[PDB]
Amino acid sequence: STGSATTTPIDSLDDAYITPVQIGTPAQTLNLDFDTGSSDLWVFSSETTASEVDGQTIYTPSKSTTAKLLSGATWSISYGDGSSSSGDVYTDTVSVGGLTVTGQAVESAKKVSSSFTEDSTIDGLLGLAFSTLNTVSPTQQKTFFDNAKASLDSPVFTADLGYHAPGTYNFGFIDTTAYTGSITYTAVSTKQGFWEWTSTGYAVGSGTFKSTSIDGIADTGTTLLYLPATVVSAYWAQVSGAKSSSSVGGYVFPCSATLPSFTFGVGSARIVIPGDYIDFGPISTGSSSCFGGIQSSAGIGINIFGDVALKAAFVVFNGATTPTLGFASK
Repeated sequence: STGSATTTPIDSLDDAYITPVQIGTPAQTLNLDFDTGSSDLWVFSSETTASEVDGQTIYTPSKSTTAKLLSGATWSISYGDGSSSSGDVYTDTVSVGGLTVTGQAVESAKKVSSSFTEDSTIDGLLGLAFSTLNTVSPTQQKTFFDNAKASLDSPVFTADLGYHAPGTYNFGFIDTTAYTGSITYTAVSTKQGFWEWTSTGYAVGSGTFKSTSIDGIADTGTTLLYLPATVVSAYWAQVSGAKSSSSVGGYVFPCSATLPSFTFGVGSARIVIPGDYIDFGPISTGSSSCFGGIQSSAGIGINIFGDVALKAAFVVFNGATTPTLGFASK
């Protein structure tokens, strides 16, 4: 079996991408944020504190003939940005782009933090990291991808994110029309539950490539690119007037500047991020200070190849017994 679904940016800055997902019988369609940095599938629902729902589409298990309460199971999750949610658990049928899993754990939110309430375009998250990070207790649950693996033609999914435009998540096959050149595969470590890999170096603009190992994670759920302070300082040093701002919490630059590209290494291959991808616009409406798309990971503890990096490539998440990550230009 295979599945294929279109993913669409939620706003003009590509702050996140939503993908339609069918839950229950008859189908209830919710727009979920596919997140390779977590492993919970959770949704706004009829059980969510009404105070904390502001325009989201909610899942109503009582209207699904295939929904079943997973008795005694609870979940609770906090993300790197300090947001959080918790609730109870149903199993139900879940389909993504024609690919159907029966008995998928659907985590129903009773409480959500303010960030989620404020974002009216995101009805929940679909986690695609490794199932060891799933927060359901006392019985840990498997991700959608792990449940689908048996039935997939090939145990892979691919992320083809667009720059200010729709893209595609595919399950079970590699679309050889979607990329140019060859795919470079690199080893993954599962020790922390993430799609963790080692980049082989970087270059700023047309400068010379610096060979140095950068351990990081491929995270579709994180907007920006977070790298070590040395690398990030080297990038912003090339932008006239760019500075790190404590009040804003990161590097900002004059909106009048043109940004250099950023290259990262995958084995012997090179992925180039166009400078325009790094512009996240004015810090406030009408400001001449713009927010940068490359930021320091020093306050985080892990380097994150988020959407800014991943949208520049065709990315293969290979969940074979020895997992690997593949990158190709497009």
